[PDB]
Amino acid sequence: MKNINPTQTAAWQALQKHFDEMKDVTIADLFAKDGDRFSKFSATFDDQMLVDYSKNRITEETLAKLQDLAKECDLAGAIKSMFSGEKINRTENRAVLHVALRNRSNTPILVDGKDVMPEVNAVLEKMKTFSEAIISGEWKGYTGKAITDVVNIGIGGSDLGPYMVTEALRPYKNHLNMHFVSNVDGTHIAEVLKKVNPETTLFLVASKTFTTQETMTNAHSARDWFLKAAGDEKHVAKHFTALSTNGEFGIDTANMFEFWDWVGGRYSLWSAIGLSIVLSIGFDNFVELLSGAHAMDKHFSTTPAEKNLPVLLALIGIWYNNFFGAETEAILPYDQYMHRFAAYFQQGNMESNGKYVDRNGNVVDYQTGPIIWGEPGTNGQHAFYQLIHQGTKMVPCDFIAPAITHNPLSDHHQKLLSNFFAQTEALAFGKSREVVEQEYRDQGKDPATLDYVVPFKVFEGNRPTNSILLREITPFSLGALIALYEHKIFTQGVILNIFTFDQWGVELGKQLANRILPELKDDKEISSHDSSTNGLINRYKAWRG
Amino acid sequence: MKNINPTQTAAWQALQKHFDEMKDVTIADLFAKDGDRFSKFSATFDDQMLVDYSKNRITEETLAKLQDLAKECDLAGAIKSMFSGEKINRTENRAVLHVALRNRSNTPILVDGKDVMPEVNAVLEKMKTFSEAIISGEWKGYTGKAITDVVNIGIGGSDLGPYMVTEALRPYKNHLNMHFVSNVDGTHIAEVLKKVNPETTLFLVASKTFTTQETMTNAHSARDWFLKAAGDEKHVAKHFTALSTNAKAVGEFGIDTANMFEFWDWVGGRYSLWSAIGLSIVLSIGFDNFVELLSGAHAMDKHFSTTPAEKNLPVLLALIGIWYNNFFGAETEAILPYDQYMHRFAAYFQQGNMESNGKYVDRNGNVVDYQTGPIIWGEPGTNGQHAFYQLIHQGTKMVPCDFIAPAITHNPLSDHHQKLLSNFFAQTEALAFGKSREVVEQEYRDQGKDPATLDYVVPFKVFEGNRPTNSILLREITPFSLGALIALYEHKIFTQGVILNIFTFDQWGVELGKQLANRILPELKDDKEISSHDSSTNGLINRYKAWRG
Repeated sequence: MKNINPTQTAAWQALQKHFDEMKDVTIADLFAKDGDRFSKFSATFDDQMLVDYSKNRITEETLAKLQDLAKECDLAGAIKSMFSGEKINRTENRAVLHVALRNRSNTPILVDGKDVMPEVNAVLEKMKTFSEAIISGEWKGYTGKAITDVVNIGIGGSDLGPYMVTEALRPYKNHLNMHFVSNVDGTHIAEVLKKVNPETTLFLVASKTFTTQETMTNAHSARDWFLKAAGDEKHVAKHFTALSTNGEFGIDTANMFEFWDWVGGRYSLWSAIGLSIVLSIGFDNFVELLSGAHAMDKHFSTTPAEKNLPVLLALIGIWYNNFFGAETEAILPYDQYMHRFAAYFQQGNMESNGKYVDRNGNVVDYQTGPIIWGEPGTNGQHAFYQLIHQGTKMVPCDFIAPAITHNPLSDHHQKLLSNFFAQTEALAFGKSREVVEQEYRDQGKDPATLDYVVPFKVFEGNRPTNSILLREITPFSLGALIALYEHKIFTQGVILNIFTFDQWGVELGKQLANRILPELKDDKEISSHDSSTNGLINRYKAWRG
Repeated sequence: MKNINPTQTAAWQALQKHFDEMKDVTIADLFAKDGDRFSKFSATFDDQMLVDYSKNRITEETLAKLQDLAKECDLAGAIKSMFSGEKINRTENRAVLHVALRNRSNTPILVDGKDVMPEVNAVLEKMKTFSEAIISGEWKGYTGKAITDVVNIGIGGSDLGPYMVTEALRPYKNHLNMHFVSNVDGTHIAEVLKKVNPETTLFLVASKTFTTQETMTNAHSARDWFLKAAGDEKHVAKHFTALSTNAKAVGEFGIDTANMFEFWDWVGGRYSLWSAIGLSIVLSIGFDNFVELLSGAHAMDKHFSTTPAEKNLPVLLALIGIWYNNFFGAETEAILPYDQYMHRFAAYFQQGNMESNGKYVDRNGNVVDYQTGPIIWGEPGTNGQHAFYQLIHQGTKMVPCDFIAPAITHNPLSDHHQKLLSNFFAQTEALAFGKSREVVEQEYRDQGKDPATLDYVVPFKVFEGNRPTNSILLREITPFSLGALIALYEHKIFTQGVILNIFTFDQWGVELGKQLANRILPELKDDKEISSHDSSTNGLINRYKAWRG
């Protein structure tokens, strides 16, 4: 696929001059000029997800020039290269096919001359029939009891998605109690072990590689704990399954749910790694989750760029990331269930596009991926919005909300939504000194005596947002929402000329921690490192317990 | 206190020029030129909290110039003003005295000529008595049973502190099951109410005005569920208390105003866990431990108020942060505790830091033309490491990180802790020093491979390092050590506020959102098409009416 340096193109030069003309233009002005602005800068996916990008510092012209850049970088070809199984993960020489995982239409997708769909579909059928055995109570523990608790053990890609989605979709859950263990910090597994009974608990050891130190440390601790009660290791097979590839660990071959190298960790909840999702909400809802991503995959691969939502959001993201130079993006779902959605995308986005060497192997001199953060509304709202309204850093926000709650109480939801609508309105348009002063007059006060407070109550506004309204958070709509960002992330990586699907940047810390661990196993003064590392290691030895 | 524009000082200018000479200097060279660097760029608080700021892009000279800036801005006077009860919160005309809340020494602190310590101590003695009656099972619910569950209902400062701290200190907890509700999203309260029994559940409604919309919406949904079981509002007093000063509203709710625990307007929300607002902390870990939390904050208070600037940890961190915020222009700071129990620590400081210094008008009423508060984020190690560290090591944004870890775990388990800590050590080492292309090529050669045939990968394995960090090693996370750690950051935030010439203790930026949502709520009730706002607010509101059922 093409490896075009976006900064050296004519479209980039044109975006540069446009930015100079645009940089002080105001969102309030853009709305003042065009009364139908919302209808020109919004679109709806599948009659259920409205994406309103109208409160942005953009004109029809900005989008056109940004579309010129996507075309110059051959975005259309990159998309076709991904969906068809071309081996675009060049540093690892791999296909990138999380789209095959949810390919409900079952069109063949080839890797090394072979259709991947039959194996994709076999693992799924296996997850269905396994989940039925667990959920129905047909599958029994070692003392002949039904499973009540399922404990996922994994880190990164094997943890954030399954945790995020089972939380997001609690309204769809069955009776099984779900736990997600990931930190090597012992408190994580210890806090779980003390709540669960060895005879009714199912562990899933999730790990692309099955070598990860954290996951295997945790899996071994769970194994040990289990055996302290069960006594005999023949019982392990009723209580442990694997989500990976590697068996002497003690897991029945038949208990191994496989996935493939062309499945990135941070794009893996759709595969065998999603079993904890299947066990929590059942196989049908999992398939609904797959179906939603699929419909969004279809939208992305067949919709013309001007009406293509992943592209539009990607392009708007680039305008701020690369022309305004904002470092961050906030993701703010007005939905407590979705309290882990921002966190998931910290890996989805930052591990994909947090890169500095281009597809041609050259260090870049322009910005790559942004820093993703956020908490759900209204929680985030009462923590850190002060800075978003009145700080000195521009933070583009995505506000997300369902029209329908799963927990309707009094007027909670209308109160929740009123903030959803109000915050973006506030961010865009602000509140001038004259309005501030007029409020003080309406109280019979003379604002001239209030210079100590008045200037601090002014909101400059002009702060951009997207708003995403869905009918309701369903497995299907959530599936669609996740993939929407997956493909924004894709689109940004193609344009920024980087490799969105590898992650060599995690290596050095693992290798450095590898050298350090053995040094902790004696009572000796360490001096093989720089003076800081030495200092900290030696103080630890002096203070440890 | 003084309101000096930092950008107009000789110190600011000497820093600008120093940065022009420093901007390309690497941490590797800083460490190679002086083997004693660690010892010159680190200090320990109270024989228990080592703060290592050596892996930073700083020299002795950088620190001298940053100190010069704090002097020119009268940091010392500002500190004396806060601690003495001067009304430094000028936009609201208030004192700023969270230091009084934990002032164990009981030296008088006067506001409007009156010592605040008596009232402070009186609320604490009342929290003590109440907590003992709850914890001991002496206080019975409407059916005569001891309490088993405590649900806190609050937003922002009434939620983040209590929750963060009860989590961080779970090893010190008693038998009480704690719950924290804050979102106006009905899910939040609903998920709690389905897991608790009305006869053994105690609610804490945390809200100074006792009119806060989210909190009172939640409190009222709880009252409703409670009465649907109890059948009589006379039992409210056994199951609801208030952290508030509005006696009229509290009493009307059905709560015995004897169980109104109060605080004062010189207690900011985002500094309120040390007050009445921390009742749930007292209930979860006991009054003894809460007092240890207090004493740890007080020891840090003494440190901040009495240590020379050159060894004053909140000041040093604050200055270093300013070097990156204002001279490097980094937008963010990550707080990364290698401790699962502290998983809400970073989130806590998104408020404490960002609502504090996320400001754009200086203390003289003039709009700033320089950077103020940074954006705070983070997840506990090792989780964040497998999520976002790729961008911190290999992205194009510089992210100063504070790595934090205890040397003792409360959950010892084979070699789990040693592994945890090996990551804590290794990550800052990796970020400071990196890994050259030469080293990468040598690794292949030693495999007997020809790195010339490996162009498709070699360039991508190079770590250019020179990414700064602080490392905070504690003996152990205790109520005391945690009290001091929270206070360290509170005073870092103060120092930055002072220097940056802004108002650290107000939050006028929250008002607009609130007035616009107030206008919008009644419009959500009918089926009328809405056209009272901009086209987009209208469009979203109307789509919502089409889709809501």
